[PDB]
Amino acid sequence: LQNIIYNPVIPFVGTIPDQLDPGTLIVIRGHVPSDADRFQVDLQNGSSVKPRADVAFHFNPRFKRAGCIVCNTLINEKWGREEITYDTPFKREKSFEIVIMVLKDKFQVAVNGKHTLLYGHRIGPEKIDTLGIYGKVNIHSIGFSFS
Ligand SMILES: [Cl-]
Ligand code: NA
Repeated sequence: LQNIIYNPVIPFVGTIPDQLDPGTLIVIRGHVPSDADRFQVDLQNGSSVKPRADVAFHFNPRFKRAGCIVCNTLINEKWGREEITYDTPFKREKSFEIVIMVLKDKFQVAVNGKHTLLYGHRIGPEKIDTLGIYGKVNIHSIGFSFS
């Protein structure tokens, strides 16, 4: 992998060092603490907080009850229609690997080597230049494979 970041402080906000062209991978390895409620991986158009940077792809594992993953997009500080996946591989106290693959029409995400979900583009992926990781999660490494 390319442009690897080790043991970042959370919240992490970093510039993605090349374009997210089809076939590009974002690989995030970490673990979920025992008290986690949720965490998220946000692919953003910049890092502004005011107005808040648009979020092309919000990938949001939630741990209450049986758990799920919520995905959405934030445009001009308004969330769109949530996409929910109930078949969640994440668990408190367990390590994980997330691989986000950028495709022409969508993202595809695999967790722990297994296909997890698709998310159709709502913002042009060319507008994504920033990776945010927030919430109750421990990140070991972030790396990229650019196409
Ligand atoms: Cl948020
Ligand atoms: Na945020």
